[PDB]
Amino acid sequence: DCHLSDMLQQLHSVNASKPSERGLVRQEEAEDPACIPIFWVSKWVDYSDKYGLGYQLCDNSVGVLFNDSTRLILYNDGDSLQYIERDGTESYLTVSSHPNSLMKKITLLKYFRNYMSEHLLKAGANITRLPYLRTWFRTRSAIILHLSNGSVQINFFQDHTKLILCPLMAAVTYIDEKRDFRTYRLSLLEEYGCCKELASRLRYARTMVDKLLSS
Ligand SMILES: BrCc1cccc(I)c1
Repeated sequence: DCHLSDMLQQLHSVNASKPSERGLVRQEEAEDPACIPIFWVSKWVDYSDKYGLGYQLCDNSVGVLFNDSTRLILYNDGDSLQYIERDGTESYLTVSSHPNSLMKKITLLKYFRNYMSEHLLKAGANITRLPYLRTWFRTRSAIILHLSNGSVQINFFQDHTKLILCPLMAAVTYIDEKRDFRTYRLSLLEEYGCCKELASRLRYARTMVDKLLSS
């Protein structure tokens, strides 16, 4: 299930602790720079009506999850392609070899790429195995992006705040409206507590994860 069940248990545990009602709250003590993620989605474009969901990762790789449930990834060299078939099977190719098979999907990818480069800003830009987008969906309040490495990223439209959950290290990275970035160990938030804002979004995340699991 790509670590979602493990993520749900982590989120329930911290939310069950009611971290915003400790009294003596010390969020900073829950920080850990060893849990900082390597990968997250830095840009995205939703054209699901026609083609699919295009996105850029923080390494500047680009990808598309097409509506036929296939996925094409362009590495940051601008030429190397990874193609993920419906059945999970993966193959590697190049743009320069001009393959008849994927010419249309490559062309589409470049259109996504060009849009993001011209019109979108890169999230997480202020800081330092390539996963692909397994699935995504959006609510009125956010878009939920589940990567093949188990990470779940949640972008809230209203305030441009973001969550990146990593179940492997039982950690959450929180990006606030000031574009400020902090990574926390979930078990420690349980102990030292946190602000109402972070707590509310972890509750929202629990629910979004259940949705992913319900599909
Ligand atoms: Br039909 C041009 C096109 C195709 C895919 C994505 C985008 I943004 C634009």
